[PDB]
Amino acid sequence: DTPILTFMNKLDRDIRDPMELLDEVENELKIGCAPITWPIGCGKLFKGVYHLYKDETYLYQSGKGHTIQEVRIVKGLNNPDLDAAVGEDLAQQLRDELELVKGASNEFDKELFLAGEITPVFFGTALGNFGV
RNA sequence: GGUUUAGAACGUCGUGAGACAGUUCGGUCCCUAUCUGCCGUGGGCGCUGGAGAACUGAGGGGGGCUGCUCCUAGUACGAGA
Ligand SMILES: [Mg+2]
Ligand SMILES: [Mg+2]
Ligand SMILES: [Mg+2]
Ligand SMILES: [Mg+2]
Ligand SMILES: [Mg+2]
Ligand SMILES: [Mg+2]
Ligand SMILES: [Mg+2]
Ligand SMILES: [Mg+2]
Ligand SMILES: [Mg+2]
Repeated sequence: DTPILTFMNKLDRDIRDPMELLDEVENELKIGCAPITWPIGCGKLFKGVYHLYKDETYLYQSGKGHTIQEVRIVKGLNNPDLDAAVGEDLAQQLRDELELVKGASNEFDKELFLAGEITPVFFGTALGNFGV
């Protein structure tokens, strides 16, 4: 009955739909998904992750994987600086996906996590040292 | 330096002088450029009164190589490497 944290590695790479990634984790691993962060773009378009519970956006910088990059936050989820820093196009897809996410996922519950029934899912990149 | 002169020897051929597209050691490389051409550099005259400058630019030449590293990114691609 050991608890599981989930880390979605390799956001530097062109990946699958993180929605679909949640299905594969719930369906095939028989365990609930509770997103904590959410990727904004992937591959050449990875811009960072929006934290769902802190409501802010940590901005990914390319190739600082050897040390820890400068923590660069954009506060609001509708902050027009998220549009400026990420492009308003990608910024809306963040907003859209987040809508769908809330209707098909889970709030992180500490009790169910310790019971091994939901996993806190973090999206990141261990190579870029971002999300760790 | 090689190799078609003259010296000398070996093998080889020839009775021999010699000979071998066999080898071996030695062994004189001239020219003050008239013309053409070319690199530079002046003189003359022209250009329509003479002169001092600053120009335009028809055209002509020069130039034109490329390694490695880093960012993108160990991303696309790839099961990996
Ligand atoms: Mg791929
Ligand atoms: Mg001779
Ligand atoms: Mg002789
Ligand atoms: Mg003969
Ligand atoms: Mg002549
Ligand atoms: Mg030219
Ligand atoms: Mg030329
Ligand atoms: Mg040209
Ligand atoms: Mg293959």
